Amino acid sequence: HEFIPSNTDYPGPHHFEVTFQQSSTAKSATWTYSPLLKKLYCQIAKTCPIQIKVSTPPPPGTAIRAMPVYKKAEHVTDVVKRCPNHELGRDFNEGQSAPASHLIRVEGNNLSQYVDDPVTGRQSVVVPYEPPQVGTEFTTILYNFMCNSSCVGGMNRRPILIIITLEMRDGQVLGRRSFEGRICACPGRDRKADEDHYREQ
Amino acid sequence: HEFIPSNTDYPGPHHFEVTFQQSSTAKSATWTYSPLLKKLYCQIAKTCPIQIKVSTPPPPGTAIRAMPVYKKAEHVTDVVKRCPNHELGRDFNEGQSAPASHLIRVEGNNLSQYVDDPVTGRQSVVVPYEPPQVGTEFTTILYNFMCNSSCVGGMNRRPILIIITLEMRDGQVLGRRSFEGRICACPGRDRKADEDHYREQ
DNA sequence: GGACAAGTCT
DNA sequence: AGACTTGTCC
Ligand SMILES: [Zn+2]
Ligand SMILES: [Zn+2]
Repeated sequence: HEFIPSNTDYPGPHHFEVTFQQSSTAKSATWTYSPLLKKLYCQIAKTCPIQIKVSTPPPPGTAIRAMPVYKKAEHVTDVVKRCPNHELGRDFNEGQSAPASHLIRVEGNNLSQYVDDPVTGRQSVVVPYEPPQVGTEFTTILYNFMCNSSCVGGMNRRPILIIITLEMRDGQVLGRRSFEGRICACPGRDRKADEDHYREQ
Repeated sequence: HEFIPSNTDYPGPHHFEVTFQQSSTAKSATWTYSPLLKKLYCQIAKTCPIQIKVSTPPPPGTAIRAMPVYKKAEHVTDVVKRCPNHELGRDFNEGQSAPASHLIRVEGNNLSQYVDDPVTGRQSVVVPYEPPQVGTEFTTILYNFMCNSSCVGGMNRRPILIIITLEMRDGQVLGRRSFEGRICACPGRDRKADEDHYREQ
């Protein structure tokens, strides 16, 4: 019963926040994150490991959801899905358990469930929260983005926001992280150009 | 029974040759033809009228066939079709009587038949030959191209040639014209840029 | 990693 | 029409 998913950040009572693994500063990296602009640059299909920080262990059954939304307040009501060209292309959507209409996927997990809202048609992927591996404190989730930010008919060059929520079994929103996501072929140069464009402006 | 349609020219015993009309020299023209390079520049979907020079009246039932082929000797055997993106797009392929997979269409003609080679898969559109309208010497066919020369999944930035053949009822190739075809959003500037890149090379 | 290429915004 | 943008070649 939520048409326009709320993008506004909300650190849950468990200090909800997401960070990233020092993506290779080189222009060759398959992904990179800009904390200044708070935007994630990722190559299509290429795996993107996300660090999730949890300060208070949540009630078991609690899960994390990833949902793509549109940043353009004019397209914010439109559902984000894979490109119509990519929705069919046998390259990746032919052997994966993930539906070919979902933009975001999760690599390396079977408990991951892909859901299509019946009333809102919103695509999203959820995974039950896992305890940080022995020794470390952050948990890691591997996400895939099966569409460039420029694909024709899908997200026609219009930016998006990735909504990572921390829900419980019934669906109560506890923590909510958000960041703009740009999927391109050269995440490095695009990040650089966006930061330099950020200063002199 | 022709896998790799022959591209080279072959005037028939009816002096087979194609020409064009005004070619609004301005860069705004939806289409423009270069006789120097012998290449056609056209905007996607926009109508391109082709003048067919018929010399000796051919046998009744004779038809003309437009077929797109790849100029790259590497992709030549690959069948040219609309990009998977455009094959779905509700833009044009939703109310037209032409298959959503065919690159070349004919506008303003119900006698036009769109055929897929069952053994080769080649797309092509055939229209029965019409007598030059009263008074004039040129018969005209209105062709449409529903895929840029840069679309994704289809003819991705690799050039093509348009094969216009004059066949009879059974299919004997009487006349065969050919010219490279570029579908872009700025046919004027691309024509100029190619014609200048021609001498400085 | 630089530069060409080509669709689109303004 | 000029120029930006962004995927892709080299
Ligand atoms: Zn796509
Ligand atoms: Zn197309």
